[PDB]
Amino acid sequence: IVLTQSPASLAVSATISCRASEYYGTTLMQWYQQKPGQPPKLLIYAASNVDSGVPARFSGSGSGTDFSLNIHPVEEDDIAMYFCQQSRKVPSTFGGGTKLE
Amino acid sequence: VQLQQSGAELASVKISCKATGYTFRSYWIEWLKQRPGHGLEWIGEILPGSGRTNYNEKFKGKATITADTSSNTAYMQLSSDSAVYYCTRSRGTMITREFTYWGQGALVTV
Amino acid sequence: LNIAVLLGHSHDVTERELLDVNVVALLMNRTDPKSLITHVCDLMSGARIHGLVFGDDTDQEAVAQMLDFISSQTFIPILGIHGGASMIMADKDPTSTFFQF
Repeated sequence: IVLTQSPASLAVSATISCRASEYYGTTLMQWYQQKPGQPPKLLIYAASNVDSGVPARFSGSGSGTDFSLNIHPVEEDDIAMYFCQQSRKVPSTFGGGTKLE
Repeated sequence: VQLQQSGAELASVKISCKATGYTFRSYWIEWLKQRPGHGLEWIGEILPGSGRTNYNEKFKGKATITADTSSNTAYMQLSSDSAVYYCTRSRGTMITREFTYWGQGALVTV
Repeated sequence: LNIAVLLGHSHDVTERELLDVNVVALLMNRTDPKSLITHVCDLMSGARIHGLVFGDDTDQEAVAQMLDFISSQTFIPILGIHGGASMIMADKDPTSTFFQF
């Protein structure tokens, strides 16, 4: 499995896309938020269920090999890199990164 | 749960990863490479309870991972590459296979 | 733990009624050996499943033989529930870990 996401850099004052190259009705994709100099933090699992203890402003959807991520409203928190990870086949692989400003 | 590792390096090397927050014989331990300029990679996992080991085809034959059940430490040996390293552990609820607990990071250079 | 429940039935048994426990529910119609091997090898890459519960609607007793053989060659316990797969065989082997009812 090889992943590819665009744009490499995003200019906002937003949305993200991650296209792949499902497991019996379950989607296997996770999004990680990594501030500079800090370990990654899981944000979304199963491509539709958010993680407890996180702001409700985040929501995601997608199926098959085309999945997307959007955020609203915009705040100071979403200022890091992001990626998408697959788990349908071992070993796992991550995205290419996406800044924000 | 907290993690600790070895110091910086500057042939072959060995890096320790010690556990002091849980029962060390229950959870897997995974190694990650984060060479600057890209996101990350994946090397292998080890279960201290039984010693079953799996390795990545790209890193196969170059990285050897071992554990000591007495001192609760993890050893990964690279033989014969300058990148930041991490040792991590999953939450344990399984299925998701995400990474939650992160180490400090050992910077090796040639 | 990670348990897979596979049923080969003609009778309409649906699927929705079916520290780390996960359950797999599937419905199967064909009973040819290549299909069994393919499904077992596919699910064996699916998040390290240790439990296998199988039943059959047909009355062919070679299914239990192949299940026991594959269990021995994979060191994974398998159960017999219904049909020819649940038929009591002659003499199991200590190398095998297959069990019946």
